[PDB]
Amino acid sequence: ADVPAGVQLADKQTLVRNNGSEVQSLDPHKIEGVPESNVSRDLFEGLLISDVEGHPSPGVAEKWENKDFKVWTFHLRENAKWSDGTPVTAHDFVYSWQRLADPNTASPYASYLQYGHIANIDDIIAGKKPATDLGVKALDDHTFEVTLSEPVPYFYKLLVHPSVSPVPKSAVEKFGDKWTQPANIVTNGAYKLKNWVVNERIVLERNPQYWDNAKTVINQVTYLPISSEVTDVNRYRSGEIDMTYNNMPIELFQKLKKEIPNEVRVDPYLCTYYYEINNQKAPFNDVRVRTALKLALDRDIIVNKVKNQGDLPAYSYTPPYTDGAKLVEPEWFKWSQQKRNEEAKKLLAEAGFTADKPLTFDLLYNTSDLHKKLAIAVASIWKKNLGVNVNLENQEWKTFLDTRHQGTFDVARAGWCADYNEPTSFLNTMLSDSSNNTAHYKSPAFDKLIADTLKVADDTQRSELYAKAEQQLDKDSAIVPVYYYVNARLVKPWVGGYTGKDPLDNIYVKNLYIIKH
Repeated sequence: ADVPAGVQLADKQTLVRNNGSEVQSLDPHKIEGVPESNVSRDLFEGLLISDVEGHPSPGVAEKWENKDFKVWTFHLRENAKWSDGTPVTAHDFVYSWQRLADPNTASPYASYLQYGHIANIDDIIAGKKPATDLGVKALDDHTFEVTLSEPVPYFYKLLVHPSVSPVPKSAVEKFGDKWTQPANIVTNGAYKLKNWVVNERIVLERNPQYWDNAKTVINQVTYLPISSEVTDVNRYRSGEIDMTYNNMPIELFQKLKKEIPNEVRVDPYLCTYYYEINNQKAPFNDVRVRTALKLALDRDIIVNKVKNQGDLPAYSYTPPYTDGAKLVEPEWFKWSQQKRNEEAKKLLAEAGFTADKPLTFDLLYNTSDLHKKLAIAVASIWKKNLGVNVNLENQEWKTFLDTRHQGTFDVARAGWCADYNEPTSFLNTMLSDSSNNTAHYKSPAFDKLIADTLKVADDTQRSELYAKAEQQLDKDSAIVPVYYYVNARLVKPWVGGYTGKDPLDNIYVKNLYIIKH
């Protein structure tokens, strides 16, 4: 943290953050979500990290170079260490990226290495080559070299993500699935794990071996797993929580802005809220059905009437304010809802649906006041505007993600937040073979459009291809876009360091501090 001149620091430097749900895991190769990543940035540090405004900055690597954007050389700081005092080396990174690529690890982010185009990754994912053939190598203990199969000018931006963080081989091999328990875990970020009570709390304590430990201010941070946004707000206003999770309740939000305006932070956020359709499950494998659901959803009602929290109605997957996004707003989005409704009814009727045999399906959402209220409104809207019946189903976060990866659903509430600020951070999740493709969408045309983005060496041609890929996704109605999120959360007046300037919301508790109060 960089404490400004003159602020008096509180005597006790402790923080309580709500984290939206119980994490899937603490192993960087097994996680995918926002909650997971929130805890991961305090424990495990990759080559680069985001600074307080979100800029890619030095992490374990203090400096780096590239040769033609294809061979990237990272110089690791000599004093980077694990919480047990042992040095963090380029060998740790070699092992770790290999473990991420290995199909036996089954990471939901195995495709992060395809997004960066690390040499030989496709064959390793497919089992044709061993993970030791990955295009990474330690040139010495402090030098990690990555070789890509084609020029990727934005490659370094990917490197702040948890999946490319190092993991301690010796703990992994000796303890297996229990390497992340407090007694066994070894970490290289600003914090260490102290306590992990599933469905109660995660407590982290400062890691004195961290290279930048002298600038860390908060000594202990607790992450809670509360999925009720109303409950989060209640425990924040009672004094227990210092920062809520950034999912806000319909029951209380309006109230809060008027009651505690200085505590309500609302900033830009590169995430999109949508209904994920299982494209491989009939009858959702029919474009007419998908398109009907997309058009009959009334975004003005949902976004402005039912939620009304500063979110903008969405017509794309990639948020239009992503760096490099120059998207074409489709004609259906500018139409009146009435015209959208008649087109939806017509497509459904063409699909073979009648009043005697109506379209009936499940709407899955992870436990949340926000998601339940929005799914009840959407179910109503689809009933009224299109005559479809929906059965809502709630699941806890970890189960919900597994369900989506297994494809055991019809339609699911969903949100994707960028991992790096560039349109492929969204678009690469819709590639036929992406490990993050829970839409189960497979379009050879879409795949080709994205393949071609790195076959040009101009940002205008790249941007035009991203727009074409979004139009391809829209014409196929892979998803139902709902709104672009804003990052809204409550932050006590005494929590310093939270700028809200990073649109990826990659907070590090080592950057915050408690002001005397």
